[PDB]
Amino acid sequence: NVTGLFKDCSKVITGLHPTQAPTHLSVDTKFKTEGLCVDIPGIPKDMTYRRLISMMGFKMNYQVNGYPNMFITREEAIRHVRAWIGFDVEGCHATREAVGTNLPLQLGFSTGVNLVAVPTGYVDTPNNTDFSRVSAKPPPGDQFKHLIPLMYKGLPWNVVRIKIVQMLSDTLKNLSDRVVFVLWAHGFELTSMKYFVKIGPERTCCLCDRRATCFSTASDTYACWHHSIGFDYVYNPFMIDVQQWGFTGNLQSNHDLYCQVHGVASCDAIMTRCLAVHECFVK
Amino acid sequence: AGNATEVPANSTVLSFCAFAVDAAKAYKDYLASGGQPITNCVKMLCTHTGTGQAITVTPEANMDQESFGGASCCLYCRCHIDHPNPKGFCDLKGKYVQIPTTCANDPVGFTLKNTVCTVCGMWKGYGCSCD
Ligand SMILES: CN(Cc1ccccc1)C(N)=O
Ligand SMILES: [Mg+2]
Ligand SMILES: [Mg+2]
Ligand SMILES: [Zn+2]
Ligand SMILES: [Zn+2]
Ligand SMILES: [Zn+2]
Ligand SMILES: [Zn+2]
Repeated sequence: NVTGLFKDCSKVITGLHPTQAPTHLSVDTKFKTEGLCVDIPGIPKDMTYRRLISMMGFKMNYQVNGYPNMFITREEAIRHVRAWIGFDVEGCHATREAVGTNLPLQLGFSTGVNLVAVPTGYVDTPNNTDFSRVSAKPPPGDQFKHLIPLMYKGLPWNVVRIKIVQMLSDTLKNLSDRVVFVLWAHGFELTSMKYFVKIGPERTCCLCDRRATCFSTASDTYACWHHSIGFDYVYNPFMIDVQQWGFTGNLQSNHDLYCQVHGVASCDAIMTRCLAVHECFVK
Repeated sequence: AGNATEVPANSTVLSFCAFAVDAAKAYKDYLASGGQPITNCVKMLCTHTGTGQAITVTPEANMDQESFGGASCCLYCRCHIDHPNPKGFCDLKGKYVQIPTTCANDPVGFTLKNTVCTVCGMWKGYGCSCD
């Protein structure tokens, strides 16, 4: 059995040299024998490759002492209803030098905010992983025709994550000590969180005794929602996937059973938080 | 489309370390909480008549070591995250790493926790002989 997490999306017909392959699966077939690999003097390493690696398939089911769980129960989410922020991401597909993965394009929140990112991926090279712009195309359908101009209106991820942190801090500083992202079919939203979320042990703000909700890579410091100006990462967020609550059918059909006033990533994010409130607080 | 690089047994640990502020501490803490070491490393079939040096251009395992492909023993390569040196370049990717047989159940953790002697090129404690 294999997973799609870290799937190599390059179009290169060969695998990697045993010294450069991250795993036994990715070593080129020529080097494989007896369940192991051999070094073959005369077959050199590749010193110019750029292999796009898929961030689809994360599983946050770790249980490590002192690290809070990201995915919480419905009952814990109910206790923190003030922290709820619906979150949905519309993506674009990898193209040209790579195929097989989706990149975040439009990031929408129940605050009505939509942020457009430059199509960016994690590209393995002979020396490291390069977080960089990649070739991409919008999904082929007509219900996503609004995404076509967005391919030319994106912001670099270093700006996008500052804006996410700023938006959440402004919305939540007077509501909660945390954020609970309310999702519907969480896979792609969790893939998108790799671009702006960091986790670890519970920390305190550097300026007050509140729990830290933000992290700054530039200073290696932590902050609550009140003191996060200039911070680039959301730290120890929480989340719940409304789709996993036993619903049959798509988000809109279930949302529309209780609500007729919400009719685009922010719109899906609004409908997700809306369906969650109606399902948890009625009956 | 695309070719899988991983197996489901590594999803949890790799996801945890891929999101961590401090990936090295996250892997050590994951192991301390009873997590299984990262598997699917590039283990080499070799003569075991090598020099026994820690990081080499060809496999150099002696009779008390196993040789592995370098990138496969690097937590930062495995999680596709930043390497913590100022230049951001890896010292294991593109080389082979020799790991003591007693520690070959967790090559990623072995390289994370251990250091190579800059004088003799052997792992400190396994067995750098120069004091
Ligand atoms: C071993 N493979 C398949 C593969 C290639 C690249 C990444 C993962 C698997 C070859 N030789 O194409
Ligand atoms: Mg979704
Ligand atoms: Mg959507
Ligand atoms: Zn504070
Ligand atoms: Zn509604
Ligand atoms: Zn590395
Ligand atoms: Zn020495």
